[PDB]
Amino acid sequence: VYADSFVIRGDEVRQIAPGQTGKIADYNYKLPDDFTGCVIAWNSNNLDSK
Amino acid sequence: RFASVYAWNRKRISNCVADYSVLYNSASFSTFKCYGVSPTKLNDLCFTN
Repeated sequence: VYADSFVIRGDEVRQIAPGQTGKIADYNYKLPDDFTGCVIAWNSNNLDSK
Repeated sequence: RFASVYAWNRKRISNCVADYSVLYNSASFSTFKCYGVSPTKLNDLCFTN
């Protein structure tokens, strides 16, 4: 199992999916079209926002 | 000025080149849902009317 963890914007979690595009999906994190796994995302606007 | 939904305004763009990548790269948009075409391939594709 490989767990890749990062932080992105609220309207950018939809970019973490095979085939999606945008700055995250073009320059930072690309997901293969045959990706088998899970994409867990949760709001954390109480610990990483000062 | 943007006309309301009941009177949506339509423009006929024709006979000019248009870099769809400038719209495709801007972060000002939230939903970019393309039906029948792929936004990446919108560049090389030459459409009519």
